[PDB]
Amino acid sequence: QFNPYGDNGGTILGIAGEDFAVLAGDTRNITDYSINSRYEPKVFDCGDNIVMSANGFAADGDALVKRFKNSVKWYHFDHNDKKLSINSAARNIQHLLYGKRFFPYYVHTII
Amino acid sequence: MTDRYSFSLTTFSPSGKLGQIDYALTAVKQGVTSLGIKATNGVVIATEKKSSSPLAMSETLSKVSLLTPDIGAVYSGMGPDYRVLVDKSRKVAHTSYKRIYGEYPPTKLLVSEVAKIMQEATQSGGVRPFGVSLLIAGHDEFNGFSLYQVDPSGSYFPWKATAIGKGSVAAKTFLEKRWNDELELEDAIHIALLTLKESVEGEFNGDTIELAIIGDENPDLLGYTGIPTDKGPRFRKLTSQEINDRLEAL
Amino acid sequence: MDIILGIRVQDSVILASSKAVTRGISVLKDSDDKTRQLSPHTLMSFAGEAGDTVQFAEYIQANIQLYSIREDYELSPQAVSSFVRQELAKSIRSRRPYQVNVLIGGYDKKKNKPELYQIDYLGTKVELPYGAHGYSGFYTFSLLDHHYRPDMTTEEGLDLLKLCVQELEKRMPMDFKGVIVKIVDKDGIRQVDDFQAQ
Amino acid sequence: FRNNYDGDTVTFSPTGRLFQVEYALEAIKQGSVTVGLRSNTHAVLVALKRNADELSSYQKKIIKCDEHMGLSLAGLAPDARVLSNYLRQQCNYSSLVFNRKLAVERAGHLLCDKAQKNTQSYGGRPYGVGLLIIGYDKSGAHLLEFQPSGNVTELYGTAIGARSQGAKTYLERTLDTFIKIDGNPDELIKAGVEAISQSLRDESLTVDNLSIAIVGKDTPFTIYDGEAVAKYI
Amino acid sequence: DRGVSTFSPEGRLFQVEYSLEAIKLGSTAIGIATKEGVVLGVEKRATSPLLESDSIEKIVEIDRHIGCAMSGLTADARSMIEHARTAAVTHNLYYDEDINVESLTQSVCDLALRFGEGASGEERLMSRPFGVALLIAGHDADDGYQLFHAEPSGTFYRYNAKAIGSGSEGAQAELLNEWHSSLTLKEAELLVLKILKQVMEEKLDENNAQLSCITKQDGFKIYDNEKTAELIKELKEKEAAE
Amino acid sequence: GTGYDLSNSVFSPDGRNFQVEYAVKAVENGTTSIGIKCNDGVVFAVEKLITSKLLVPQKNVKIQVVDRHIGCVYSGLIPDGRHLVNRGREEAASFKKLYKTPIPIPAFADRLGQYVQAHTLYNSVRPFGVSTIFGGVDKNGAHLYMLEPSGSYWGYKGAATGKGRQSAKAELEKLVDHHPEGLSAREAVKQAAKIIYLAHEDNKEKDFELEISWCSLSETNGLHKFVKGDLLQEAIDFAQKEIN
Amino acid sequence: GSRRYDSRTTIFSPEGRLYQVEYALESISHAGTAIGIMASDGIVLAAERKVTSTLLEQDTSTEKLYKLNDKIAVAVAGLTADAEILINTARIHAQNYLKTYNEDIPVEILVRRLSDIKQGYTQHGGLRPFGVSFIYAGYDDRYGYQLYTSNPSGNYTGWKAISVGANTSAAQTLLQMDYKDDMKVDDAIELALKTLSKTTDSSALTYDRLEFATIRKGANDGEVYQKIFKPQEIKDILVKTGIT
Amino acid sequence: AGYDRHITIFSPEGRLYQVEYAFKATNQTNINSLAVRGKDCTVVISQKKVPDKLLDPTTVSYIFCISRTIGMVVNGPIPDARNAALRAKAEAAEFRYKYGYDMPCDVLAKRMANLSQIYTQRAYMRPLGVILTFVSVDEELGPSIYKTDPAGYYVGYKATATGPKQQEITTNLENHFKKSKIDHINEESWEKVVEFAITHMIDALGTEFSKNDLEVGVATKDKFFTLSAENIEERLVAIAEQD
Amino acid sequence: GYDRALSIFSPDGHIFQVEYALEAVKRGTCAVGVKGKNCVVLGCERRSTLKLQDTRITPSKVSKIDSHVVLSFSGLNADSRILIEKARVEAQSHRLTLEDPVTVEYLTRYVAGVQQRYTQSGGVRPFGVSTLIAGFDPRDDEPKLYQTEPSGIYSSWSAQTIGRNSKTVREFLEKNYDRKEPPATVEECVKLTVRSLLEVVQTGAKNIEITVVKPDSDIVALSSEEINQYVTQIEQEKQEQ
Repeated sequence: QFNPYGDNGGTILGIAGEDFAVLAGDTRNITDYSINSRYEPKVFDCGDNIVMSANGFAADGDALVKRFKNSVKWYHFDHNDKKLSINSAARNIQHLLYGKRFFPYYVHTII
Repeated sequence: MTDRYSFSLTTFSPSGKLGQIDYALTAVKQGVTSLGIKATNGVVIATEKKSSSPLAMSETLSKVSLLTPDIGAVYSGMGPDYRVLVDKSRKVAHTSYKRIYGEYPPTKLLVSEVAKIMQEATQSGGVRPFGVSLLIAGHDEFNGFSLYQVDPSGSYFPWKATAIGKGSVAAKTFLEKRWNDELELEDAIHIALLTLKESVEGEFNGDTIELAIIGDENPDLLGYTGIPTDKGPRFRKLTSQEINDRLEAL
Repeated sequence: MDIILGIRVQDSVILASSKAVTRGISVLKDSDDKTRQLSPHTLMSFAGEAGDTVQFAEYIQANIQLYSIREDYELSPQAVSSFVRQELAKSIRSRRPYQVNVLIGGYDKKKNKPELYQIDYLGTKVELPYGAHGYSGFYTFSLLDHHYRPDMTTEEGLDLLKLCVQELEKRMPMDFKGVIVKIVDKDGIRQVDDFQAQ
Repeated sequence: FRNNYDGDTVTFSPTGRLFQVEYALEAIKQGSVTVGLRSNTHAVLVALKRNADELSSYQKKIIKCDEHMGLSLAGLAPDARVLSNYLRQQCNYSSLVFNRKLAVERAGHLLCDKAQKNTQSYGGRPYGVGLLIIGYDKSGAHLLEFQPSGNVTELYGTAIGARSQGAKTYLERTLDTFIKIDGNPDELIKAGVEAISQSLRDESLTVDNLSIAIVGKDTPFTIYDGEAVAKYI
Repeated sequence: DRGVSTFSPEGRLFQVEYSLEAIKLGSTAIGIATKEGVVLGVEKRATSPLLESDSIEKIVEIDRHIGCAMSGLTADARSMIEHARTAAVTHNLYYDEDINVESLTQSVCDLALRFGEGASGEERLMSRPFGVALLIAGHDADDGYQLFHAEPSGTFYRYNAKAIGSGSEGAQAELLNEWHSSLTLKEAELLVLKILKQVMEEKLDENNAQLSCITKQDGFKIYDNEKTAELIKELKEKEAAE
Repeated sequence: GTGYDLSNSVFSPDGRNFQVEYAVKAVENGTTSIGIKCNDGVVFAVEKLITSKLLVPQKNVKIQVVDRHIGCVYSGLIPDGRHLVNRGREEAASFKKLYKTPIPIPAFADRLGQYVQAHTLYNSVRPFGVSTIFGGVDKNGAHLYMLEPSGSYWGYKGAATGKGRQSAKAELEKLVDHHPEGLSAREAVKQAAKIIYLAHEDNKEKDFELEISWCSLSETNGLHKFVKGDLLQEAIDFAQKEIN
Repeated sequence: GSRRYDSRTTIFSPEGRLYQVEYALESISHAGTAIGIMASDGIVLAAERKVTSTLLEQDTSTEKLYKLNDKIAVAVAGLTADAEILINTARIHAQNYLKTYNEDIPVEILVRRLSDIKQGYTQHGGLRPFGVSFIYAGYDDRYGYQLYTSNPSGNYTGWKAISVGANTSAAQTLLQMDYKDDMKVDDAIELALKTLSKTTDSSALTYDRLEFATIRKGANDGEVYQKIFKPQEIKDILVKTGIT
Repeated sequence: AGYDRHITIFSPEGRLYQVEYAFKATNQTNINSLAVRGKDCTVVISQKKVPDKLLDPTTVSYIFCISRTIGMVVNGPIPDARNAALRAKAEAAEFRYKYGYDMPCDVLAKRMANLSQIYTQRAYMRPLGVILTFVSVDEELGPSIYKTDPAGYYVGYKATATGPKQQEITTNLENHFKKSKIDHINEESWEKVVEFAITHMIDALGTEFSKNDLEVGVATKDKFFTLSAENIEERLVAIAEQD
Repeated sequence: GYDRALSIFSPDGHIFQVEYALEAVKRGTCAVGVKGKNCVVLGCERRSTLKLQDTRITPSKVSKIDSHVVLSFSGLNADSRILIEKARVEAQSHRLTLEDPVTVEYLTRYVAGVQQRYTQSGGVRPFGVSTLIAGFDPRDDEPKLYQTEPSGIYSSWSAQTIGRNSKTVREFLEKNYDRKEPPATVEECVKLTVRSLLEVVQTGAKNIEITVVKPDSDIVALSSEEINQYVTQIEQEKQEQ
């Protein structure tokens, strides 16, 4: 039978300083015991000073990031270029994710 | 696109008349005369095949149609409206009855069904009433023989004898004289031919007269044998030749 | 499952319903009232699937009350039950059927007689002197079969019931935390607030 | 005459006209003026925002459809909102699905096709707003003029609205001059404001009144309002 | 007949224009935007002394930072309010923040032209335009105190002050002189209360007129009669003082 | 009575559909465009009115290609033309998707034909405000067509429509008699450049821009291409020469 | 578009009346008269067959008295066909109720349901109302014998005796004159016939032009029974009442 | 009130004007045609008139090939004719798929007539201004001619004519059959039937035809085809040597 | 599929269908309602165009939406039925999801919304009805009286009337209803109601019906005589002067 999911490994880490924050991640992408790429960025800059990464199943991870970035773009459109506060981005992300509650984005995301 | 005519095209006028029903009836009064006579052991319906050209093949156009093996119809008014009503009638005869009870509908019900179809074209959105009136004749086991008339309004009534179209008034009158409750089928067919002769201008023979009856069961027309309860249709359309033989003794 | 008992005496219907509500490992409540009042003279007790149980009962109640307001009349118990059967009979062939069993006890102000109706989630209705759903019948039917008489007074019914509840508390594997009894008669529905030691 | 052929867009006049549309085209000239012009490196939109009362805002007339495309409206605000929004999606679709910035020439095609549908089917109504679309794509700077009739045309410059013909003449002359203001946005804008004034008469473009937008080679479509445009008055 | 979304030879939409007429017949409503808050005032205008005057709701809360006044066919605004309240709450659910005043307004105006008999562009079912105008006032961190006027046209304007209703053109010109970028809430309150008094048919008391405002600190509040009563008095005095 | 010309699908007492005829009026009021069928293909050309100097030269293209081998040009309500092409393109994709082979010109014409005819059956829609000259090369030869708002269409040796439609037709009839053996791709290109220059007289008040395209089994490999640069300028000269 | 031919069957007159309803009501006035009289021990329905012939088969006929249930029957005035549509849906409602509650549908509940349908065609749909008025004669164990009436408007009311169709005014007066609460079915039958006999527009009043029905509770039984008189039975009851 | 002439509702006289005017449109082309039945074939002649010189003569036809067996000629505007032609081809293809045998000429006519009957009753659909003549050599009935109009009426003929000069052709034919006493051309080859057809077409219209003034279709057992200019010419030359 | 805009604006800014709907209300029989200090009373008149009715069954003017709220109306009867049903359902629905019966203001706000919706939806005409809704919010004793009209507008009154000659009877109430001292008695409240109705009913013992609503679902309708005794003592207050 067809399995819609996969695991591309990798690991990420986010640490919030006092007047800064960092989000890092290895750049390896794998499938089973093979290496797909030794360099495939996983942490992204989405604008409004927000960095996000969706680790897990790369296809789902990309869809989410792409969908969120585009979410930001429309925020500016629908709200007079207002800056998307991180707390607001998060709430937004929650809805993005829960929207597929019955066919989940197989990723653990951090911003 | 999309039928945007979702409102009635037949409405009430101040005098309380339903224009279209009326006009349709008018269109019917212009149709070629057709009649029906009920005897004690049968029913006869007949009309005139008004060939719209001598090049046309009168046969390739029946005004007398079989709805069920025991029910026949005929009309006066717009031929095309009649033809589609016949298809709808034959179909509903199956969908709303045969495919449920395993037997053909009884005359009154089938008639009732056709009448429903017509009623709708009188109130549904974006349509005009049928421009015809039919005379349906049939026979069912618990009601025997019957003859009904159906109007564009959707109204229908049972008759002993009656005529519709062009010379209906004259014909109805001639029928009231000759009709009695002890008539035999042949007697009726005779009366039928006579009444029709008045409404016929040109040639009057079995090639210009379409006539069919509802009488005994016709095993010879069933097409198979081995089922005692299946004896054949009570609806038989007369042949050009059969008409003439009775015209000689007119 | 929960206990759902019913007995039709001379001039009333008695409904005994367990008070326990277990959810997995613990007993969340010991005072659950597994019943709804459909009309001033009709009562329905119910037992079954976690959510369906109350939802169905409340759905049925809302409909009877609406009918009462519209016609300013109280449907007969017989009618109310036929309505309820049909609702269950539909639910049975739907995507997700209601898993509820019910007992409908009412006093027909017109025939001036009490009536007890038993209906399972399949839409199986039957009228009886006394009834029970699920396993309850197994422990109490031999008792009722024995001691039942159509002319029992309401007091005689509560005694026969009390006997049944004791047998249930003895031979049945689970602690259903006692019952709550209710009487439906020519004067409405009242609750026997004292069955903890009658 | 007209009285019987202007009841809805689905009807042709005996001469072959579509009054409902022409009537639409009219809501345009009744709107405030706006101007557009481009060099080989930039395209500018100078729009005159209009106020209802002296206590009202001067309604926004420039909308950003993407990082490389935007337009100015003249006529029914709601309609521009609809059309610009649709243009925002078509741009978005192109980027998302093909990772390709949408061609300004193609945006025109789209808009044209959208407006056309509202001129052949019963029950609808033509859009009552004119639009000027500028953008810098893979083939340089672009300026487009959209008319509710569904007519889009590419130009070096133009203007629409009340007294539009004023600035339109100015530009038709100042052409050989501005089509060469490459490398200097400040000048193109100054020229865009010198054209928009060619259609003044009432007042004189003030700070909170004026509105300008620009896009080009190394400049993402951006809107300048108020004090931001002060250095142009 | 003629389409409900037809254009006049001058390029106007009949249904919208005729709409604007019904509105001119509504009870007067005024709003003033100061740097200390926005004031909204309306003319109750009961049609009989038997009608309980406080059951006349023409000033409603959209959210704690947004409120609005209506003028014209008031029943027509019920769904507009519902939609507005829903948009503000929804925006909050999705973004954990306050919907910007302009956005709430723009959202409301999107319904405006959603009328017709099968207009090509989506599915705009609504036989006619709303017969009511709205003054939406509120505050948000990006543009502070704001006052908006929403029409059935679908377009909306921002004003420093604005009056809609029967005495609109009159009261407006009045505002033209009275308004300045340094007004204080107290001043605006009195001012609104004053113009109402001029354009109103009845003698303005605290039972046929209603005030309210919206400040960053306490949000949108509707002044109870007693609080208004004294503002009426405070008005009478400062006028009888010259 | 009257009113027979207010609704679309309404037959007037003499059997005409006035709304369609009124549509034709918008067609005549438009720019002229033509088509010339040569010995192995077709050429399309259209007049473009220069409202002013602000119009970027060569930009606002008007001829459209359907699929890879069909060329379309129309006169009248430009937007209505595009719409028809859009439908044409869909109709063509559908056909190639099921049959693999790209859509034959005759077939493509009926597709456009049936669709246009359709807009004359209900009063809920307006007829097409354009005439379309289109064609291309297929399994068996070249084909040229012209479609009327009534949805009517036929195959042509040459075709023209728009403001200067009569000048053209005349010029075309000439070419037809003087070349019973069939003109050539190369020839038709200039020839067309001429006929537009002449036909432009009925509009000599405004300056214009010529646009030509062609589809030739031998000159373009059966694909529809635009005449640009040299070959274009060469035929513009040939015109400016015989116009005097 | 289509808006042109729309009669707008559901709008208010400047006076606040419903055009189509009023006109339907007018149509109804030209219909054969029907009478309903309720006694202490029963209900009587009588109606005059509009237009007949010598050849009209009367035994096999029914155009004014219809059986909806075993306890509810109606007398029709207006469009026969329109009535049949309503009648059938009425019969369905009755059976749905029976299946749902296992009790016969209470007369008023059925009358309301049907009136609500009529009222619908009054407020939306752009369709014409049904040209029909009904007199409902039924019995239920809550109000016993009942008599109702409904018209195109969708309004209904209860009566001791009432009429619909032609000359309602004249009939309503004759009934209001000889009617008495403590009546008896036999008494009502007689009054019914007299009333029609004096409000006809035809020569005399023969059986062949009548339909008769009664809902009694036949003492020797304890239950309700509907009786649609046969031609011969109407002929009889006609001689005894002294109308030969 | 005057709208009872724009849509297909009844006129107070019980008439349908739109249907009438539609009949009018059938002559808009000013073309006459006729069909006759052979001993085992069916032929239909129709005038071919090409005004514009810029037209490609080969594409100007009003004769259609509905199925391998059914042929149809249309009297009326080309767009409506083509609309009717497409639908008919579709209907005939589907019938085969669903019922396992070739759709009979008469049935197809009935089907097309029923569809027209509808535009006659439903208000949003306008009638098609055309008259359709279907011909073939039905496997059960033999040579057949069935024609339908905008009224939704249809019937079978021994022979028939349609167009502005319908009456002359009809009476011309009417005559020939009163004389021959049979209901068909008693010829063996369709070629002579086509010749008889063209001959009478001439007597009635009183006109001479060249190989490009006519259009001919022939239906035979299992096939319906249309002659070419040259096929026609060969026909014209034959009737020359006789007159 | 019918969606023709029947309620639309006219040049002067009016919506004639809503306008004409009101006209249908005027034509309807008079209805009145007055609130006391511990009750609300609803009075309605009975036409006499035709009298030979069956008072038992024939539908009566005051209807219960719930055990604690009633609704009376003026205008097209058939239309009033639709609104009533819709209200009775929304009543049961509200009890079902909020676990508390509707307030009078709510139930009213609902009905009004329904009427309003019908003023701007395609293929539908407005309700030719106006209504008076009265009752007591659950667990409250303060009486409530509201009124709605075709336009969809609603509000509360101390006393109000709708229908024919409502113009008249309203005046009576305006100079006979003191807010300072509303009918402190169920009796003196029903009287004040009868009085107002007599200004228009013109001798109609059988042409006047009164329904009294008290706190906690106490709703009763008077009988001919009970009212007959009120009418009687009122024509004595007049005669003794």
